[PDB]
Amino acid sequence: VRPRSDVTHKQLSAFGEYVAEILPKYVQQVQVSCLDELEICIHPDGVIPTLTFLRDHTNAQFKSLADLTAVDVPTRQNRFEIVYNLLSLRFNSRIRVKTYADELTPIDSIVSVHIAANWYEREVWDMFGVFFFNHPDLRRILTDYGFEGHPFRKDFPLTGYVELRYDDEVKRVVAEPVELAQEFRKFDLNSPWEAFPA
Amino acid sequence: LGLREIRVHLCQRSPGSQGVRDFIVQRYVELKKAHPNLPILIRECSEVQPKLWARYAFGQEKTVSLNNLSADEVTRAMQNVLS
Amino acid sequence: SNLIEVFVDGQSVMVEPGTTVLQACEKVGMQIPRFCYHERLSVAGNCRMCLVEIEKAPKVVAACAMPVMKGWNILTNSEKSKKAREGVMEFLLANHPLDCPICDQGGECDLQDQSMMFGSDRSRFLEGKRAVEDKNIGPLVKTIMTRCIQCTRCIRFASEIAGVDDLGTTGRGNDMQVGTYIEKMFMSELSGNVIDICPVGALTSKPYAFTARPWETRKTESIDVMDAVGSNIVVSTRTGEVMRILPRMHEDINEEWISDKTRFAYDGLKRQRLTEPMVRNEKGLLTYTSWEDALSRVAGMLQNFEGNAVAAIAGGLVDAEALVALKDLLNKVDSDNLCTEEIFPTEGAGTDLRSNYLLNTTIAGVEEADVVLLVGTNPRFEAPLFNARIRKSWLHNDLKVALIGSPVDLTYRYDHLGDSPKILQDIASGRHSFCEVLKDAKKPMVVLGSSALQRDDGAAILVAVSNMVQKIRVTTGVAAEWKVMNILHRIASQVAALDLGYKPGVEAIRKNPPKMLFLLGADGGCITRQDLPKDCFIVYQGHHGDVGAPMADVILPGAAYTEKSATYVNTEGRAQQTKVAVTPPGLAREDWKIIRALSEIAGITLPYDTLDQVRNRLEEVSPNLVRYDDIEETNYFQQASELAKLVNQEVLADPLVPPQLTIKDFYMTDSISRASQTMAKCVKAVT
Amino acid sequence: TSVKPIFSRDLNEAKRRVRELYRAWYREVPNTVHLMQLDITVKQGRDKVREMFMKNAHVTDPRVVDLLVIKGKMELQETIKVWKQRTHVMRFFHETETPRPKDFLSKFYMGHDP
Amino acid sequence: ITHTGQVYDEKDYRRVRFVDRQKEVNENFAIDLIAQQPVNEVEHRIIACDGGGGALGHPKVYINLDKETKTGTCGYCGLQFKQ
Amino acid sequence: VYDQVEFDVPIGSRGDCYDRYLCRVEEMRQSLRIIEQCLNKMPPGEIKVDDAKVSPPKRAEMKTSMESLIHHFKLYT
Amino acid sequence: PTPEQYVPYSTTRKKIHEWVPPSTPY
Amino acid sequence: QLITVDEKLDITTLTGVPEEHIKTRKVRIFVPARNNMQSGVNNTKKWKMEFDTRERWENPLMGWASTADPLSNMVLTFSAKEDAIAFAEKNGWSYDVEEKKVPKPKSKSYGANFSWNK
Ligand code: SF4
Ligand code: SF4
Ligand code: FES
Ligand SMILES: [Zn+2]
Repeated sequence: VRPRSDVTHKQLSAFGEYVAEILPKYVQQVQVSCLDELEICIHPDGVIPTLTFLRDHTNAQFKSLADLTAVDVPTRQNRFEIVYNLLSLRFNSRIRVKTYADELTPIDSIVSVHIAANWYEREVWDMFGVFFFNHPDLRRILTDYGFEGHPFRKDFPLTGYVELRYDDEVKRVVAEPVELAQEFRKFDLNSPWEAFPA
Repeated sequence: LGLREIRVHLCQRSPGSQGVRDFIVQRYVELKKAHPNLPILIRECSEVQPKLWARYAFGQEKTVSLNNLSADEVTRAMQNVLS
Repeated sequence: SNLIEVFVDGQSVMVEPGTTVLQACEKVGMQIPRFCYHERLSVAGNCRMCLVEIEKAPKVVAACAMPVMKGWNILTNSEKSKKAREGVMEFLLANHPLDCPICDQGGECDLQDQSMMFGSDRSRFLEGKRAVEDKNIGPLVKTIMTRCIQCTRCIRFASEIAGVDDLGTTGRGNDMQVGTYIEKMFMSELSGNVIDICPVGALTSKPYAFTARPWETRKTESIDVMDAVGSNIVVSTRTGEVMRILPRMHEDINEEWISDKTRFAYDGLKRQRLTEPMVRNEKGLLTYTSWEDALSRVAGMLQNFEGNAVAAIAGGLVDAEALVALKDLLNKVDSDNLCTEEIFPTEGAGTDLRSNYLLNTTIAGVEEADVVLLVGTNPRFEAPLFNARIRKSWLHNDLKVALIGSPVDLTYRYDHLGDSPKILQDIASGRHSFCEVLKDAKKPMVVLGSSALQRDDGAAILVAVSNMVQKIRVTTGVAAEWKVMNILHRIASQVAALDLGYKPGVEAIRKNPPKMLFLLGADGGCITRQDLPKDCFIVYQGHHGDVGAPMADVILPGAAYTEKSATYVNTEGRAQQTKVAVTPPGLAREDWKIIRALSEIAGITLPYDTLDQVRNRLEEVSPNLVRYDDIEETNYFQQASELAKLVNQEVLADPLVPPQLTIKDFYMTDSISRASQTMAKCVKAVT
Repeated sequence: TSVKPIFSRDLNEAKRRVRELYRAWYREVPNTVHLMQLDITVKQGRDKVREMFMKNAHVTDPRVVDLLVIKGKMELQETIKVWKQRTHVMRFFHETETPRPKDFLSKFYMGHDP
Repeated sequence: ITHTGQVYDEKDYRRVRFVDRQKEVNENFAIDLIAQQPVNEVEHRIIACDGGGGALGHPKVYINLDKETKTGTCGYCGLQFKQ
Repeated sequence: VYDQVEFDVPIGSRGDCYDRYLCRVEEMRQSLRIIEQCLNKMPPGEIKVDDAKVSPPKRAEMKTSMESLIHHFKLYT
Repeated sequence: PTPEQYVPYSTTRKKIHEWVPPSTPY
Repeated sequence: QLITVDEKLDITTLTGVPEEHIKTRKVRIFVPARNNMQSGVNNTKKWKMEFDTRERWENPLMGWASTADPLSNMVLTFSAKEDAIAFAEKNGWSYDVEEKKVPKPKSKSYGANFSWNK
């Protein structure tokens, strides 16, 4: 059993209401998980406003952006779930603000609020395809220069569609449709028996 | 013009085909008796209006729609097909 | 009314009277852990691994057994019902031999998982274990019964689903071993289901002994083509060869069970299989060659000949799509000489109304019948999962079964009216005694097997049965949607063929011999090359070289139902779709394309060029083909009778006899079956 | 329906942007074929830009078109600068790969699954 | 040749590989090695089979040497035990 | 248990390449202080959770106890 | 304690076996 | 202000899939059945859509299975039939949904089989 300190569960819950009251407009759900973490959920339009309040509020200073990520739930209408994890060196605490974005409904960029996001937002565009308005320079960071397709999308094949080899005839590296010599063995692992939720 | 096959595709329990099935219920036996070799196919489509498909010689198929047509019009159209 | 309100942890799931504790949990959404209880098998209570705790009650109750009462609260995840599982799992595991890396029900174990989820982290059985003695239950089921958790599912299935009543418990104490007292093999169809139903890996499949392990197996859901019940099945393929075929549940057709033939004849699918398109050499011996050359051998002969000169004799196991591609093709050469090997009487309305040739009483209608008149077929060996239907409805409900055939082992108590087709007329006269039984019945059903029709007086046998169905219907005054007359087939591509307007019987080819014949998977002896014209130019279109291959001027290899997205239809017209589990082998190709391609080389190109297009083609010739899983309700029995009355034929005194008299008859029938080493081992075991 | 806009309210405005990008590429093709010493013909290259531009000609969704040029513009930048070395550019021409026939008879003769 | 007798054949297009380089096959094939193993006689109806060495063996199983008709064979060692 | 040890974070001023360097040399120094303690105070005990549910069972146990094999098989597979 | 390169190969067998044409001419 | 589009979100142009695998790939939306081997039903809950199976030729050097189809091992899981159908439409893959078939209620009672009568 982990050493839960209820002292925290309460204080963070109380902040969660605080934020919910301070920004009734964009906060849709707020919950302090049993893992002692707060995850305010905001309408995509509240990206700029909710972050700024957390970066610059005396009772909630959340100066650094730990991470910007986008889970992809294909079932969910709004496919991506942009998640921003923020830290407060002052109150030694953290909060995650997560929004929802669909493939062709872009989110605002927070490079203004935190310049840390300049790179992570480019990372989210390259892997998932979400677009960030007002970004200084959005362009693929991790994928190859000519890569077609957004890789971390759940609908993208792991091996991908193109692989590279050197061809003598043309004396230059050349893409070809992927031909794998041992396909990824897709072990089915889920067990047909569940675990009675505690 | 020999037609090897005559096919009737009567959708079931739908207002439009009522007349089409009425034809079968009343005169199918008659037709078959008369043309005792020709294969008259009674088939049941769905969400489609009835069609009297006819296959003429050398793989040519022809279509006559039976949507909302009376029992004798269906009889007349069938009789027109095997001339 | 009749809605007991009980709380599953407070959910107040209102259930009908007689709902068992477990059933309520299912409805609310939970699933009480369980070893001895199978939905279609009687409750036994042997394991007691399902103990739950109804609220305010001293002891925990047996879920599968207690009928839930009013006001109860089935606390499932309580501190008690977990000590009632943490302590049972202690016992099942205590005498268990830990050879999980031998037990090929490794990931397919309902006892490790339940242990990993409802069991304890460690063992306290510091004492010694027990061992039983492996015996022989047959050539299909490997009983390493030291694994057995004495859950008595087998003894139930072997008595309740199948009527074998052989397997039984022997002895008491911790050496109760559930094996045949004397070593008599468990020989019956429906036999392999024991494997699937034993949650432990005590008895498992001997052919699929150690070829794989379940996490690896990629599972593609497809349709049974060995028999005409069209049982749903899942083909488990690893790295591209089929490793096992196990049932998948279809309430109406095969409800979790499949035949011994259609799960051990996946091995037959892998040998004697045609792959490259050979063509005859100068000396006559067949020689391999590229498609282009083999196809134009056929196309050139096709352009030269026409009309009667060209024919087809479609064999069994040929998909509907291929059928419509072969008819369109032979129709563009002015030939309607398209015939199936199984002769269905076609002198009155046949093939024209779609009820003359279809079980009008859906398989799930055998459950709501009252008297069944089996005439001239052995269901046990012609439709094993329909014999089961009449098995369940004779046990749980009260069907009065009557057979007019050979007195034959039917796994149930039937009434043998006699072995003479004439007796049909007798009942029609009403003179026969059973007339009263039929008269007493309110929802009766006649079933005329296709094999009775395959005799020479089959036209007369169908007409005689239709007369009796007519007055049975009149005397009973049975309601219109209840349908007394139905006929069951034993060839997968017979209802589809008759549907597309293929005319049954090779009688037409017999009267005028075709210069060219394109056998389409036909391994039957319906027409032989001596019978054919001098030219005898015939080209086999199929998957296994059996009877049609060595007498074939061209070999155009095709695929099998594990290897194509084709459609089939069982006996009450439910069209179903096989999915491609494995890509077809060698240069072998899908049946529909070979014929679309031959047509392009010939020049009378068929309209479709992709399979959705061929599905659209099937729609224009027939409805069932495109709508899947959908039985066609209305039929026109009354006009069928009128034409039957016009037809006059004599039923010869020769008794009508099913060809599959005993089970050795059953194991090898079609091509894949014949090519089965497992079926061959089974055949010699019987002999 | 009822969908928020990205950069163009209507296909009309969006098409304006496509025109600009076409021009951009058109003006750039020659330079690339020289700064990358590519062994292609400018006329050929511009044809490629046309082909690629046309390949997506069917779209009529304002939002989809806007992203398409955003992406297109990004490709230009890379190509404008030398971020995309020749291997990258020539890939557009699919020079090494063997073309596959689309004729049914052709496929039948070669692949199990067409 | 090998355990399951792998025999790239005189006509295979793969036997090309060994040209100028030998094949990997095994002497003292195991198939015959346990067959060469004496039958472990025992007194008790049932016997264990740690594989020899406990933790350094196989998961312990108890074999029923109850019928002289058959010498139990632990599914792991292939050791026959003679009642 | 970085809570039970005692170390000094090496904070820096006039942050620049040289200052941070000095910080990295100082954490090399402070880590030796933390390592010393860990050697001085490491407890007798087990090195993996006892929940066969999460941690794989010991090999002597999986080769003599059925619940341990089942837990070994399921955990690895 | 007081030419020989391992050539890799598949050790499984033929699996699918094709039907031998009858050598008897007809 | 929002703009109006009646065009079925098709984003086939942005997904980045090769043309061949968007026009020749049929995906089936189905709820997985249960390996008859086990009686647990926790794998028959969520709908899955799976792309059509393709070539798996043997590899000459080692005999390993080899596949040229990228979308083979991909099976996406969708909670409801409506959502899965949506994924096929906007991605442009053809779909053929199969209705969930759930076990019919079955009446059971230990007392019933004890009936000598029947
Ligand atoms: S049954 Fe086979 S797998 Fe399941 S536990 Fe017993 S041994 Fe291990
Ligand atoms: S064999 Fe399998 S099914 Fe028959 S009792 Fe033993 S465990 Fe239960
Ligand atoms: S399932 Fe409840 S007793 Fe076996
Ligand atoms: Zn051993």
